[PDB]
Amino acid sequence: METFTVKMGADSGLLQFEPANVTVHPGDTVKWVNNKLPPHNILFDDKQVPGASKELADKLSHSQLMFSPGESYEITFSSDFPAGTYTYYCAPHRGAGMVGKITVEG
Amino acid sequence: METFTVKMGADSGLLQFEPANVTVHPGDTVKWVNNKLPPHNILFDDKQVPGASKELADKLSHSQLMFSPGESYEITFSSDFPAGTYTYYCAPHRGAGMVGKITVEG
Amino acid sequence: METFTVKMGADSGLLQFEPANVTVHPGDTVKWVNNKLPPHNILFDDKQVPGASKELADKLSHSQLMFSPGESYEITFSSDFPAGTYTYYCAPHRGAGMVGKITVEG
Amino acid sequence: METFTVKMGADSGLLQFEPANVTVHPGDTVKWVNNKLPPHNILFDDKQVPGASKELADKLSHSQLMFSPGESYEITFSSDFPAGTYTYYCAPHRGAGMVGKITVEG
Amino acid sequence: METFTVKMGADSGLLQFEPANVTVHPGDTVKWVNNKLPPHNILFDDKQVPGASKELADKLSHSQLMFSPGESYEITFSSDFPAGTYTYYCAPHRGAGMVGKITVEG
Amino acid sequence: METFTVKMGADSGLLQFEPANVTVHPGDTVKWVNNKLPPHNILFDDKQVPGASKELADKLSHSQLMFSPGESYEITFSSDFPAGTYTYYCAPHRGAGMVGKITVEG
Ligand SMILES: [Cu+2]
Ligand SMILES: [Cu+2]
Ligand SMILES: [Cu+2]
Ligand SMILES: [Cu+2]
Ligand SMILES: [Cu+2]
Ligand SMILES: [Cu+2]
Ligand SMILES: [Zn+2]
Ligand SMILES: [Zn+2]
Ligand SMILES: [Zn+2]
Ligand SMILES: [Zn+2]
Ligand SMILES: [Zn+2]
Ligand SMILES: [Zn+2]
Ligand SMILES: [Zn+2]
Ligand SMILES: [Zn+2]
Ligand SMILES: [Zn+2]
Ligand SMILES: [Zn+2]
Ligand SMILES: [Zn+2]
Ligand SMILES: [Zn+2]
Ligand SMILES: [Zn+2]
Ligand SMILES: [Zn+2]
Repeated sequence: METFTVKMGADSGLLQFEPANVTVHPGDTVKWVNNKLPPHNILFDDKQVPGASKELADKLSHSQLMFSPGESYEITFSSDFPAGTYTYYCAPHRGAGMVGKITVEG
Repeated sequence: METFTVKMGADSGLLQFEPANVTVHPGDTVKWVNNKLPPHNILFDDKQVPGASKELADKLSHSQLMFSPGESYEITFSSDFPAGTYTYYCAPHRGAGMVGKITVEG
Repeated sequence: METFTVKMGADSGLLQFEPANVTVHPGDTVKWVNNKLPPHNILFDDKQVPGASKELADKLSHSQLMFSPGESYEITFSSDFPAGTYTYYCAPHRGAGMVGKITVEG
Repeated sequence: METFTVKMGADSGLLQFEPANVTVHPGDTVKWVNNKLPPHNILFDDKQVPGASKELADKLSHSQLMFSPGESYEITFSSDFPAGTYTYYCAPHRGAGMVGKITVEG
Repeated sequence: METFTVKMGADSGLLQFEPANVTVHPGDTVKWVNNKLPPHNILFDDKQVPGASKELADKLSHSQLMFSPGESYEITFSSDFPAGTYTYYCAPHRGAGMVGKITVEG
Repeated sequence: METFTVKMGADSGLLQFEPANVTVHPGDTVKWVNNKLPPHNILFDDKQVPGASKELADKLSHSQLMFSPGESYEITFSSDFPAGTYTYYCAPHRGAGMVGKITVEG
C-alpha cells in the first residue's frame, strides 16, 4: 500500500505531469503536488474512466485550480474502484498536451 | 424509446444548439454532438431543472469542454427523472445566447 | 431560524463577500445575492470543509458563474452538515482575495 | 468618393464582417459599424497589406475592442495608399474565421 | 512644470485610477504608477482625444500590461499637444469602470 | 551580413525564445519563426530599448498573436537603429519567463 507522487509541471519547466503514466494497485494512492508554472487542475472525462461512468469521473475530477506550490490532491483507489485506465488532463494546459494516465492493475 | 440528437453549433456556423428545444418521453435519450465552432459544454443551473434540485442539475451538467469534432455526451431520461423542463447553456458562448431546453413530457 | 444574506461584491465596489465571515446554526440558511462587479461564483475546496470531505465541498460549490444582478444561491445547513468551518472563494476574483467563511455552530 | 459600410457581426448573428470583401477606389472610405455580438476589433497583420509594410498595417489596425452597439471606425484610403489588397481580421473571433478583405483598385 | 502622479488601483483595493480626473498645463507630465490589483494598462481610443486623432491616441496608449508594483509610464504634454480632454481606460478592468480623464488646460 | 533565426517555443517544448540572447550588427536581421506551443507575440516595452524610446519600442513590437506554425516576423537592424540592448517578451507566456534580448553592436 503505497503513495505515488505526481508532479504538476516538470522541474525543467515543461508543462507535463511527471510521471505522466502510473500503474497502481488496489489500496494505493496517487498524490498530485503543485510544482512548476501553476495553475493546474485534474480532470477526468466521462468517457475516460472504466465503464465510462460520469458519476465516477466527476467524483475524481479536481476542477478547481491549484495555485500555490505545495498544494496537493489525493485519490486513493480502494477496491470499489474498477480496474483499468483513468485518463486525465490539465485544463489550462490542454493545448500543451498536459495529460496523464493512471492504470489500476488487476 | 428513441435518441434525439442535438448539434452543438449549427451547420450555418451560428452559435446555437440545434435543435434548441426538444420534447422527450421518459426512457428517451438526448445526445449532443460537437458540430461547428468548438469548444462547447453543457451546463444546467441549480434553478433550471424540475424542483430546482442542485443535486440533479449537477449530475446532468458536462462542464468539461468538448473540443474535437464528433465528441458527444448523452443524457438518458429514465423514469427517475421528474417531469418538466431542463434548461441549459454553453458557457463559452453564453454571450451569444447559445442556450437550449429539454422538456420531459407526461 | 434564519436566512443570512451575503452580497457578492460590496456596495462600495470592492471585490469582497459581504459579510465575509458568518456564523450560522443548524437549520439556518446562507443566501448569496449577486451585487457589484459580476460575475462571481462560490467555490469550496476539498480541504476547506469539515472532515476534508470532497463529496461535501463539491455538493456545496456553485461553480457556474453568476452574471445577472440579483441572481442567488442558497445553502441551508441542516442537522446533517458537520459542525465546523466552510471556507469559500470566488474563482474570477481570487487574485483580489474575494474570500469568505461559514461557521456551523454546535 | 463614397463611404462603404461594413457591419461587424451579420444581422443573422453570424460572426463575420458583412460584406467581408469590398472593392474601393482611391479617395473612398471604409467604415466599420458594431452590429451583432460585440466586442470586435480590426487587425491588419504586417504581411497582409501592399508591400508588407508594418508601418502601414499598424497605422490601419484598431486593436482596441469595440463593445457598444453603434461604435464605428473609419479608414479613408487617400492617394497615399498603395493599390492592392488589405486583409484583416477580428482577434476575439479569429477562431470563427471573422475575416475581411479590402481591395484598393486602379 | 509639474508631474501629476496617478495610482493604478486605489489603496482601498478599488479598481480605479486615482485621481481619475486630472487637469494639467502644457509642459506638465502625468505619471502612472502601478499600485493595487495588477495588471493594468492605459488606452486612449481614436475618438477620445482632441481632433479625434488616431495617430495621437495610438502614440499615447500603453497597451502593454503592467504587472509588478512600481512599474510606471509617463506622458509629458508638450505644447505640440492640442488642448482639451484625453479620456482613457484600463482594458482588463473596463468592466469595472476603471476609467480616467486628463484635461489639458488652455 | 546575416539573418539570425529565433525559434518561438523550444523544440523540447519549453516556453522560450531560442536563442534568447542574440548579438547582431548594423545591417543584420532577426527573424522570429513560430515553433512549439503557439500562440506567441513579440513585445518591446518603452523602457526596454535604447534611449527608452516608446516610438521605437512600438514600431518594433509585433503585438498580434502568431498562431500557425512557420509564421514569421523579421526586424532588420539598419544604421538607423541605436546601438544597445532591445529586451523583449511574449505576452501569453510572460508567466513562464518567455523572454529574449537583442544587442546591436557598434
Ligand atoms: Cu497544467
Ligand atoms: Cu458553444
Ligand atoms: Cu467575485
Ligand atoms: Cu468579432
Ligand atoms: Cu486596471
Ligand atoms: Cu510565447
Ligand atoms: Zn501497490
Ligand atoms: Zn465528455
Ligand atoms: Zn419518445
Ligand atoms: Zn445557480
Ligand atoms: Zn428564526
Ligand atoms: Zn441561527
Ligand atoms: Zn483541492
Ligand atoms: Zn469609389
Ligand atoms: Zn505578422
Ligand atoms: Zn502645470
Ligand atoms: Zn475606436
Ligand atoms: Zn553576410
Ligand atoms: Zn553581423
Ligand atoms: Zn511600459
